[PDB]
Amino acid sequence: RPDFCLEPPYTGPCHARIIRYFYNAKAGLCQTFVYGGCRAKRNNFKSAEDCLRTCGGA
Amino acid sequence: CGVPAIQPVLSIVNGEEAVPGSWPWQVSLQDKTGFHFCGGSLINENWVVTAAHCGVTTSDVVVAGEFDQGSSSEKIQKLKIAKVFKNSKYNSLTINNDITLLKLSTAASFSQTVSAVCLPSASDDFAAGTTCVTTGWGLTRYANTPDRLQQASLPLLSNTNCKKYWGTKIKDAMICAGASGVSSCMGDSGGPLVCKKNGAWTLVGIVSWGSSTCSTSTPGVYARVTALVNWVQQTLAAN
Repeated sequence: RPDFCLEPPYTGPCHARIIRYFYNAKAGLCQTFVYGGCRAKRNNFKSAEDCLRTCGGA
Repeated sequence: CGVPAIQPVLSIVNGEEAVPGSWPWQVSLQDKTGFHFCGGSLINENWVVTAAHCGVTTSDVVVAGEFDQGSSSEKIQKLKIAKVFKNSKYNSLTINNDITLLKLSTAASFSQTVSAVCLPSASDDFAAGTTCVTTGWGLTRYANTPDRLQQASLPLLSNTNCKKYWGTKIKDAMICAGASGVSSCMGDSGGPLVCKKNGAWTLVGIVSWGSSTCSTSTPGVYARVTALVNWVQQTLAAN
């Protein structure tokens, strides 16, 4: 799987409170986190399904 | 516009609870489940101005007349969004031109707790040091959002002083305020930064970005409405 899947979630500098998903390699599942709205990293998905399809098993 | 039926009491991290209904233009942008993700400002009965990075869609809703989001009994107006007008010049890389207009499906019913904020003229000059106010339900500590609407008085900063910290990240459609003991934070985005113009509260900025830890000694960055108001007027005129 892509290495970006191993990066911690990144909220960014914008002040929004947008629910997004990131892959947590420690637990082996995609978890939710709050995204600020701008400058998202790659381990940031709009659905748990997209996240698992991209990072599952990393 | 810009005149609350209920006067606010002055004197968001380190801000204070607002008098219920004293910022009638403040709206809460929520998803279909009621989850607050951004703030916004009513500019008239059919339009709301917010930040482009909030990524609002027609599935989201505008909640007007709200004060305590933890009160299920509180009377509010859940307004559907007919169309979203994101400024085509919004730069997703630099965050410049961070503004979006929301056209409501059904007009909001203006009242004692629901009304519009005034818009400035493109040529208006709000001097640095001017004490303005920002409001919202964003975090009060950098955690869940406060139930009751918060407010904070803060000074506008000159571009020169802002750049002393942010350097070239400050663009032409951005205006800074804060670094004075308060700070906008997670959940405040899209909300208003207002200053008085002839006594009427006028939208000078839209909460955009800033310190990644909501530091109160760092300049907050807002979309400069004077640089974007012509785009606003044009959009309303064509829709």
